[PDB]
Order: sequence, then C-alpha cells, then structure tokens
Amino acid sequence: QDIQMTQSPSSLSASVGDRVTITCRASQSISNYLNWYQQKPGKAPKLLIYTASTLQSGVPSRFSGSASGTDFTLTINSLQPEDFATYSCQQSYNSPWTFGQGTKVEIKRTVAAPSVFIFPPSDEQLKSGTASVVCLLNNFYPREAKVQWKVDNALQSGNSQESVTQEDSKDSTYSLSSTLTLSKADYEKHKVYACEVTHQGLSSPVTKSFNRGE
Amino acid sequence: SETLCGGELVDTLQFVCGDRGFYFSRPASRVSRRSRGIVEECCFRSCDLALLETYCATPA
Amino acid sequence: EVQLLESGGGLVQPGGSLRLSCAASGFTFSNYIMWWVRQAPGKGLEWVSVISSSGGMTRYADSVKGRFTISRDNSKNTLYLQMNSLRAEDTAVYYCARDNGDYVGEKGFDIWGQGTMVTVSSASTKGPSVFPLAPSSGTAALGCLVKDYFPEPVTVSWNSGALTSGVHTFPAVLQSSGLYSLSSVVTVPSSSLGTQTYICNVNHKPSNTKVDKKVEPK
Repeated sequence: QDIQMTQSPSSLSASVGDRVTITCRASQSISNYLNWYQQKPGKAPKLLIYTASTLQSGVPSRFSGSASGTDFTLTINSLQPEDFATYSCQQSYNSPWTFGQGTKVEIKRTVAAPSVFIFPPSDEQLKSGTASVVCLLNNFYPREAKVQWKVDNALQSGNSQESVTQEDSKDSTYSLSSTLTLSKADYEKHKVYACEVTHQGLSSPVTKSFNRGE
Repeated sequence: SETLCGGELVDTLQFVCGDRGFYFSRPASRVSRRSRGIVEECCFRSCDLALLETYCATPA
Repeated sequence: EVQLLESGGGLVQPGGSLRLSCAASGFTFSNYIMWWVRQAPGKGLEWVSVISSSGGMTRYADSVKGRFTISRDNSKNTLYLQMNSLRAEDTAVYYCARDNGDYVGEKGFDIWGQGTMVTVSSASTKGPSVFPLAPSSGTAALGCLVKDYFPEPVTVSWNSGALTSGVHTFPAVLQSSGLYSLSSVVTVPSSSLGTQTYICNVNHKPSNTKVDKKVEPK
C-alpha cells in the first residue's frame, strides 16, 4: 500500500555535453506529482523539478522533466562537470511522499595521470607508539588505480587502507589516499618506505619513497 | 484513509469542484491562512466531502 | 539568503533522547509547513515528520510514532524534533525542509537544512589525534591526518576557510579498532612554503575537540 519508487539506471557515466536520461517509476498512480532532487555527496538535496516538468527557480534550463506514459524522466541536456550527483525522484501524491533511491551520475572525462606524493609519520604520532605513512594519488581519471606498499622492498599486504574523494565538480578527477599502518616498533625496524602506483594514465608505474630519518 | 495530502488532495479538489474551481482561485489566495486552514485539517486530521466542498467556488 | 540552520545532532545510547533544532532565517517562517526527513547510511531519503504552519497539527512516519515529537516556535523562527527511545536504526543524517507548495508536500521541499548526524550506539565518543602530513622534496602537497575518533563526522578547514582550492578532505574510513580516520590534503605552490603558514582546523563536535595544527616543512 505505500507507494514504492524505482529508478533506472542506478548509475551512469556520461560525457560533458551529452544528453542524460534518468527514469523514475511509481508502483501506483501518482498523477503528475513527481519531483527531482540533485544530491551531491554529504549535502542537502536540491529541488530541481516538481510536478513532473516544472523547473524550480535558479535551476539551469538544461534540466528538464517529463511524464512518459506511466514513467517519468529527468533529462540533462548538455551534461556539465558540476552535474556529478545523485539524482532522486520523489512522489508528491500522498504519504509518505516517498523518495527513490537515486541515480548516480558520473562525468566521463578524459584519462588523466595521478601525481604521487608520500608522507612519513610525524614525530608527534611516533611518540604515541603508532606509525601511519600516507601515499596520495592526486587528480586522476578513471577511478581505478593500483597502489602497492614496499618496506625494504618487501611487498606489504593487509596493513593499509584506501580512501577516494568523490569526483571533483570542476575537473572531474579523483584523488586517493593509501595509508599504511605500522607499530612504532615495526616502523623503526626498516629504512625504505615506498608507494608504487599503477594507473591507466601512466606509461609505467610511479614509485614515491623515503628513507626513515632522511 | 480519512485524510488527504499533496497531489491526491489537489486532484480530489479539482474533481470535486468541477467547472466552478477552487474558492481559493488565485496563487495569492492558495497561500492564504484560510486555504491552509482547510488543507491542514484534511491532511493532518480528517477530510470529508463537506470539508472538501467548502474549498470550492460558489458562482451563480 | 533564505536559510535553515540545524543544530543538535550527536551520539546517544539506545533508549536515549536527543532534540534537533532548525533555525529559519530570511523568510516568514509561520507561512510554512515544515518537514523532517532523514537519510540512513547508504539508504534513500525518508520522511520523518511534518507539522502545520501554526504548529497545532502534526504527522509522523510509522517507524517513529510514539517516539518522536515535532514542534515549532514561531516566535523564535525555529523547528524542533524531539527524539526519544532512540534505536540503532534511527542513526542517520536528519534534514529539516520547507514546503514548496500549498496542499502539504505536493510540490516537494524547496529549502533544506544542511543536515545533522544522529548516531545511536553504545560506544563512547573519542576525539581525534591530529598529525601533520609535512611537505618535502612547482607544486607541493601537505596535509593533516585526523586519526582515531568516533562517531563521525569531523570538519576540516585550511587557514580558517581562507584556503579552499586544491583541498582534498578524504572520506573517513573505519579502522579495525572501530575508530575513524581521515586525511585532508592540499596542493600549494612550493614558492610560498616558508612565505606562508599552513594551518588545518579540525572540529569534532561529538567530543568538543577543536584543534588547529600548524603544518610546516620537514
């Protein structure tokens, strides 16, 4: 009995200047009462469209909505780099004013190489009995990247964790961190700390490294 | 149910008030306290055809 | 500038109680039907509660009935959500939102609060340790590592908000410990790297930590 909302596809990747088409369906009849929201990561949604096709003020004309039989579609004409977002529909017919789960729109930009940087653990952190060594891969595309740790040339396994920013709203790239965690004891045992990056935009893998102390 | 909210409310009113239209007939009157008074009752409390009919215009 | 500014989120044990506030500015608050909407981790937005413009009538999602109370004080231009008997499944970002239409929700919600996180958990809050990611040997990178805090979130800014471009604050990762960690990095010109100070401002409100860490070369 509560109306369920279904979107397709759950995500897509499309190029700047492309026409993007997102579908929303209701499991019961909602008349023309369907809204579209744009939600950027960790942000309040922004209303784009209400009553299927009425553009909210301050919203660019490239966004349009349509009833499509018993379907609804949001159209982004001329996809822009800022448009990276989750787009969610919401029926406005009755309680519980149900939102769909969203369609992730990624911007398919051109291949771009990461810049690689390595950071040894601070003296402050070492004092407290742990060592975190951070490798940054900055401003790359696509998302996929291989990041390997070496300690005195021995490959590390199971002792690092990765984090990736959401696509940048200007240049459509990603940055990634890999953080290798060691006890102060283990960190003091070894000399050469190296982060090796393999990426599509690099002709050969990039190693950034330091010697403990230098 | 016994309440009406959102577009189902709007669609029900349009059908109820036929060619007469809404009493609250202009954007400015749909934002009015009196309009909201009727709408808040239908949605939050109970809505019946009599309440709905009070929302319609009354031409001769 | 129309604005809904929320406050009041944080960590609370199961069975506990929290009160959110949403302070409105730049519009006639009393003309508007107001909404609470929540977003649980990796879930969609969902209606929590709605209140009429005077405040005298209210409506709740089934999942929260008997436990939450919405209210408003038109005199102070503020909306409240009183959350009692808090359950783990109530953990989410909580938004307030203004009604865009005239028939209660028929044209969506136009104006939204920034969101406030609510974490329902037995675990104690823990403030972060903040460590430099010192630049060394055109463009140089520096950072702060923000390690071992709970619950989410932390705020990170550079130079009190004076420095924004080239900043990358990574999403937080859950360590095997159950604690969160995050880095915020910035790329800056190597030229101004003895010329100017770089300072990261880390705010963790669930534990009242506020740290400025000065990041200098090394």
